[PDB]
Amino acid sequence: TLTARLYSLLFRRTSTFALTIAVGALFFERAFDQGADAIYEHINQGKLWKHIKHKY
Amino acid sequence: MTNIRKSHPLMKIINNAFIDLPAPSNISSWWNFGSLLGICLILQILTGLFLAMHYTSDTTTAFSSVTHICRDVNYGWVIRYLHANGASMFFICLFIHVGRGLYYGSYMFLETWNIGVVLLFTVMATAFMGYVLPWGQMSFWGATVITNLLSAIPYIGTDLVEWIWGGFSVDKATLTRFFAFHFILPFIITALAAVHLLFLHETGSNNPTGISSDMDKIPFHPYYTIKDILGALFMMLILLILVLFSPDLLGDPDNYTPANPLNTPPHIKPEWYFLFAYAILRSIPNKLGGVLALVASILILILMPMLHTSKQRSMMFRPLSQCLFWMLVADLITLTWIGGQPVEHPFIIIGQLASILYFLIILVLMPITSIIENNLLKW
Amino acid sequence: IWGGFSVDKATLTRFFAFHFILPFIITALAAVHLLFLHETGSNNPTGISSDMDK
Amino acid sequence: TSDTTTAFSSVTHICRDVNYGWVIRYLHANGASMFFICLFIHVGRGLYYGSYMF
Amino acid sequence: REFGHLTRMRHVITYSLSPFEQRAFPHYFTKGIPNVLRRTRACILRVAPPFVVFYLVYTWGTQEFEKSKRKNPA
Amino acid sequence: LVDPLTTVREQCEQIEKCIKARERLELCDQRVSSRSQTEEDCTEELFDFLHARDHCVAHKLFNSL
Amino acid sequence: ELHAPSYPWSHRGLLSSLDHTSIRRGFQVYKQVCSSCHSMDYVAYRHLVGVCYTEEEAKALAEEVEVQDGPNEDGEMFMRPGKLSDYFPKPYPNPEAARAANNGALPPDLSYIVRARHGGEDYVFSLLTGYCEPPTGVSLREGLYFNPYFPGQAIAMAPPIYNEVLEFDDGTPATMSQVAKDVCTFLRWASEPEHDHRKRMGLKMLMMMGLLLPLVYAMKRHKWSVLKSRKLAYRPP
Amino acid sequence: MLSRFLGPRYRELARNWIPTASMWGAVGAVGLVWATDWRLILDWVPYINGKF
Amino acid sequence: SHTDIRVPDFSDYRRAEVLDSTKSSKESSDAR
Amino acid sequence: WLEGIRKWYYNAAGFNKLGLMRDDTIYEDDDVKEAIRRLPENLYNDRVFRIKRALDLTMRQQILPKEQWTKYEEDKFYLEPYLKEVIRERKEREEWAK
Amino acid sequence: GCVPIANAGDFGGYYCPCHGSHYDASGRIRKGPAPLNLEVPTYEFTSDDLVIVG
Ligand code: HEM
Ligand code: HEM
Ligand code: HEM
Repeated sequence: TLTARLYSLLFRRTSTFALTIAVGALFFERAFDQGADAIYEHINQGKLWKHIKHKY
Repeated sequence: MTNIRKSHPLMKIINNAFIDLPAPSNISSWWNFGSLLGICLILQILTGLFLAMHYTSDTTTAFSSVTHICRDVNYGWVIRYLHANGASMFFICLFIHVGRGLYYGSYMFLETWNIGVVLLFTVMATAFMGYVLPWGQMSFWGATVITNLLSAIPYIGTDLVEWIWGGFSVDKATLTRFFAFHFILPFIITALAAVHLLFLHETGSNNPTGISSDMDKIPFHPYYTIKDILGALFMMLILLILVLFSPDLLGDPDNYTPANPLNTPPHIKPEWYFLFAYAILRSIPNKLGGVLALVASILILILMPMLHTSKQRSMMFRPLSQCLFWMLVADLITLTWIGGQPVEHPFIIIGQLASILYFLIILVLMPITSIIENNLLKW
Repeated sequence: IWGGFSVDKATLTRFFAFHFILPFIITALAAVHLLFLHETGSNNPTGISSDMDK
Repeated sequence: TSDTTTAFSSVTHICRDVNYGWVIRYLHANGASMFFICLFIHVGRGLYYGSYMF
Repeated sequence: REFGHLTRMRHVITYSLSPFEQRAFPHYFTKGIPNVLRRTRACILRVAPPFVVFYLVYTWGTQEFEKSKRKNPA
Repeated sequence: LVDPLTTVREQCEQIEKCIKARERLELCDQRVSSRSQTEEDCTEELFDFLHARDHCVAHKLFNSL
Repeated sequence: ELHAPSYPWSHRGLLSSLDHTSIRRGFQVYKQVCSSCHSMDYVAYRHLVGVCYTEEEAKALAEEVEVQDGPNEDGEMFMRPGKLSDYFPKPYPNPEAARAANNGALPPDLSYIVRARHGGEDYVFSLLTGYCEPPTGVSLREGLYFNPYFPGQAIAMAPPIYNEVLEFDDGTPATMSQVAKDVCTFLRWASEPEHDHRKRMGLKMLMMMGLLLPLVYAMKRHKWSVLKSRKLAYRPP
Repeated sequence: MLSRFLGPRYRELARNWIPTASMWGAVGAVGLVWATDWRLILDWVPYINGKF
Repeated sequence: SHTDIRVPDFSDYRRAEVLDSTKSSKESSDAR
Repeated sequence: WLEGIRKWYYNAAGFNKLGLMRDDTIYEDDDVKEAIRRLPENLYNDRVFRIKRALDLTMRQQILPKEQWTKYEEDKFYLEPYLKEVIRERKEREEWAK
Repeated sequence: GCVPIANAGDFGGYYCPCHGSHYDASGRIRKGPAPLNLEVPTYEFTSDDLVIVG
């Protein structure tokens, strides 16, 4: 299965487990911040400085 | 060959305290609040030290220094309100921790219970002196009322209050020495917590059944490190909900006003985690009797082992004493609510009945009810 | 470390904070120091083990 | 007080107005020098008698 | 107090499974919900009545206090 | 120029809580003015009327602002 | 005691930010109505950049004021145009001149007025919009004005806001309630200038907790399944 | 702590240690008076009261 | 009497990969 | 009547739901420790397994099935005479110490 | 801070204009919940000349 492959390739050794965690932390920070920011600026659309700055 | 975890002198101490420590296999979530307390302590030392990198204890700049921390220091509002709501979380965890000790008879561990009383007093002193530091209206006038309470002491009250002030009133010298004491005290608290754990590990933890668990001990590390981590994450969730969604829920707006010794606030209350005591002291008309009651309401924790009259240790198998315990918790809630209220009808008679009931429960009702339970079980 | 472009107010307040906290870390390190020392006891001026004359 | 407008003044206040404040101030100042004298002698002893073997 | 010298125990057998052989949330709802309800009935009359009394006392004190600040015709 | 708050206040004054409190207030106003020298004051009556009116107004005002 | 109602502010919601155009209109209200008698000691011009004004607009707003600047080569104090790093001008040299100008009352600093009041911007909105005639039986000294939301209901501030008290640059009618709402939004920002960042961090924290707490719970229960499925047998002689 | 310590041997122990206890109490009293320069009492000591 | 000792059935707690006694548990071990 | 009140309190105490006996729940002070040390081996082993089983039950936040609950008439006070003797010995030593 | 009319008074010597707590020569609250009159502190009262007050 997919999880068997993931374990055999990336999880079995602790060094490779840690490397997977580090690369995943980098890409997760990027994607999670992008998504959370988009949610926050959709909830508050038109209310923020960024939305209105282009008039001044 | 050796395992350096077991042979190395430092790692041996660490190993015996948190890795290979035999722990009861059945201690509940209520046994998490020890590890929360020590975490809160660390958080308070961490944010406070970072506050102390910008805060200044001169009365001409303290309130301004705090405004600067929250307005211009990078993430200084985070550190500030993390510190304030972490003091509130410290006291929540302390009250739950002492309530667990009461309910399960953990006070039968005499030395660690007595060290815990010392710790409660020292955390209270630290939080009290820290709250003066922003030098808001509540800071100033709460310091004023609580320090002038000590004048009730016979023959040396005024002399000792003036010595604590370093002057004729709460002023600059008081604020600077309160900053110094507030800085130093949490490290003494750390030492006392270490002594506390040293005394606890002599017997190990009590469990919810109140029965000795040596036949079912599990190693601390895999089980209670992960359980304490989960408890810490839940505590962090509550703390961050406070810090990020209602920063000012448990505080007072009048401390956003700089201290005015000419004008007093309409209401001068301690913080919430003092109100139960502030109610008790305010219930008694006599100044000194009120102070003695406000001190006995926390010294009475030293009496619990001598008040124990049950054949059983914990409250798990004693419905009547559970009833009294929950009445005690309700009376503490009503004392907190009363202490947040003005001294006027009807809160006065309510505070009086609650203050009487607190002592009547701990000192009288709980012992007699344990004896009745003893006879109901025919021993 | 400055908290700014030069040695100034930020540096002074943070130096007060670090100066307050550091001697307590030193106290803990001296306790660990003595813990390690007592594993062997003290050396002596001859440089010879003295367990027969403690 | 660690503000840059009051630090020098606060130390002057300690040495001129606080009761026995100059005693405490100069005790602290020369106790730091005594600390370093003792530290240098302590490390010199360690070097001379091979205490570093611990 | 260390493992290996805590008590004498005899004739007790324990059977355990590897965490990788079993699940971490088995019957979490089909069994957990009845257990929570059982644990709630077991204690509810020991815990709840004091807080009901506090609710009533708080409600009465607050409404009464606010009933004193009202003008009584006189 | 007309203000939203005026029309919102009138509409919310048409509320029966307001309608009852208004004549309670006008019976106080009829007493305190008849009696030549008293300590009352109709601030409590006005406070009831304003509490009702301003609850309704806080429900409806920001929609026109 | 007349407590303020709860108004449906744009920023009341848990993730709801401040409307920054209302913050800009509210700065215009403060800087044209309140500032003659109120100071904002802890808010500087630079603070308004990226919030409701561009750096050029805020530098011109700082240029509009004159601020005293420190001693010259000759040792005199001089007047210079304001700067971004300059804080908002103070209307009165000391509290005593403020009290002298306002019939004994010192008008408060408004940097924390929303935070330093129970009821916050709701209270400030109701105070600004709540000037009525004194009721029958209530008489106030001259220079005092009946306001049911002020403690004692006798306030030394005359009604500051009215219809068309100022003009708004984006063209809104400046009705009294509009002016009050704008200035109250600005005062909420002046008390808590981390509000929007605080709520964005709260959203991220709620997401991270909704991920980690199930995951740490699964970790705890994976390790504990050994104990929780354990079977015991007693086989005495 | 109620009557296990209530007996003839315990009253003998009390009497045996009463002079030592009273001497220690006098030691504490004198030390407290001297440490605090308690004029109330010290104004009576013949030569010591010269300090005041 | 030690031959009288049987491990109790753990089927209720087992992962679905290892509910069958007739199957190698290595074939799911990595996945598990 | 106290068959009622006592059996009611025994039910309400709920250590019977863990398979425990009354004497399984006594707080273990020094006198109780000596009482347990003097216990015959079979009684000691039964007590230890009952306590371990109840600890496991409360670790899982569980109670036994009702058919397995200690019935009140069958709660054996197995530790009472040992404790009584230990207490009597202590009282004798104290009556001597006087 | 609802400052009284110092040295005048509608009743006596001062009066609380913001509130109703007017003042007499003994600076007594005439009608209001202010927890006391103007505070009368520790002094050496023998004469307006000879008052150390503090
Ligand atoms: C500085 C604050 C404190 C810290 C950091 C602290 C820390 C701890 C820790 C980590 C434990 C072990 C885990 C647990 O059982 O919860 C513990 C147990 C205990 N603490 Fe505290 N504690 C503090 C304050 C107190 C207080 C105020 C009391 C009561 C007066 C107290 C009495 C106890 C008792 C009796 C136990 C043993 C409980 C048992 O095993 O049943 N402690 N403490
Ligand atoms: C025992 C742990 C501690 C507790 C319970 C505690 C409690 C408090 C409290 C309640 C406040 C007032 C917060 C507010 O403004 O509302 C405060 C302020 C402060 N504390 Fe602490 N504190 C602790 C540890 C520390 C330590 C160790 C330091 C220094 C290293 C420190 C430095 C400060 C500073 C600088 C302030 C003023 C800044 C501010 O008001 O936020 N604290 N403390
Ligand atoms: C915080 C400052 C320090 C304190 C309080 C401290 C304390 C002590 C004490 C009490 C002893 C035992 C008595 C003695 O032989 O002197 C000792 C021994 C020793 N210290 Fe230190 N020490 C400090 C700094 C140092 C330094 C800087 C070194 C050098 C790297 C050092 C290395 C040693 C050694 C090697 C010994 C054992 C000497 C022997 O037995 O021959 N210590 N220290």
